[PDB]
Amino acid sequence: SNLPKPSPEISINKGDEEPTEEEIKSSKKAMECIKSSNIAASVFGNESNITADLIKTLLDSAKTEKNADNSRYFEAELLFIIELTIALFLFCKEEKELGKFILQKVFQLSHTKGLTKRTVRRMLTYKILLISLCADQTEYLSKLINDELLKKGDIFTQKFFATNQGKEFLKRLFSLTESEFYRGFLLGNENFWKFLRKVTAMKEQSESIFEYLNESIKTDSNILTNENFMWVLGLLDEISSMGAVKKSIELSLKSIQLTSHLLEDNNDLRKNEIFAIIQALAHQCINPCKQISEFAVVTLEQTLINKIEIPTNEMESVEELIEGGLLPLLNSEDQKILISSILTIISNVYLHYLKLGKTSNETFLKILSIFNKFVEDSDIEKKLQQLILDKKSIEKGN
Repeated sequence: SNLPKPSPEISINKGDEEPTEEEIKSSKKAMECIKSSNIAASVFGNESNITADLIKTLLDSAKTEKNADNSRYFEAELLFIIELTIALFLFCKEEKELGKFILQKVFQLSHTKGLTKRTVRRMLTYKILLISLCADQTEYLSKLINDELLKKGDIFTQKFFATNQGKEFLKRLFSLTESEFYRGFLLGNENFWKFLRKVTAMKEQSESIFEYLNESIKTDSNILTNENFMWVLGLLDEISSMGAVKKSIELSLKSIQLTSHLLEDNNDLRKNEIFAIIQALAHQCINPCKQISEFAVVTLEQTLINKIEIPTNEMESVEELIEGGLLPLLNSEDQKILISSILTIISNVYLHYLKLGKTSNETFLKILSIFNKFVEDSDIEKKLQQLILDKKSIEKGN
């Protein structure tokens, strides 16, 4: 939007002693004659006057100390210098020397005392623009993301990110990941994903958040990395965590599908990390709404049938795969009724690998124990025996 105009110390619409006799006439003459000067196109119009000396003199001359007289128009002045210098730095591309100086000076300007919320909000987008333009200046990005963005909470709230101002943040900083010289540090950083999961809880920004992730994972697997992985999974879990009212039901299904799809890629499992996504998908079955839980069990059935291979460097067999993650769901009024949900998936999924028949002779009989015989319940006593009665029929399969 337009900048904050520097207001005067008094305003009169149309006793107070305003200028009367010859002063309005003088101001009219000054306005009429200075408008014809073409001050806008005087120095900044053509491209021949744009040089680093002008930018240095613009920035060094900016007032950075408060007094009684100059507090009338401090903020409009500072935003005026930054608004100019961002434009004339866009005009002249030189990353070796000039970018360091302009970025250092504006960062020194930002930390000055006694700035309101609006001026800081307007100031920050210019920092984003400079980091987009600059290269090999990761330290100032670290200072911005660690101290100014994360810790500062009162200034940056839900309502600020809700506006069209916030969308500029959510587009520019996210497209910063596509830059070919800041990518590695950006994935390597811890605080970035902390800030991402903090802002992900906002109701409005969730859809756009997914519009990044579904793009970034689909075009290439560049975002994925072993040190990067865990937080990203947690972020997707938060996308699954929403939904009680109706658009979240329309939204999080795509996140569920993305989590299911993320398994089948190049084999990037470190030692035991696939169990994280299996645990996540199992946790989806705890959600209260009918549709999300039904789709969770359905996609669980659809991915474990097809989207993992048994023999490789890491997975010795299927027993560890079904023993690792799912029972942590049952490890912990809610607990008694919660356990009666997902017991069918083991009996359904074992059949196809039994047709493959990779398991040993006691492996079935101890997988039966791992499938559990807790009894002492009206539901479970009828459920378990009738469910495991299917094992006798499949003997003719092999």
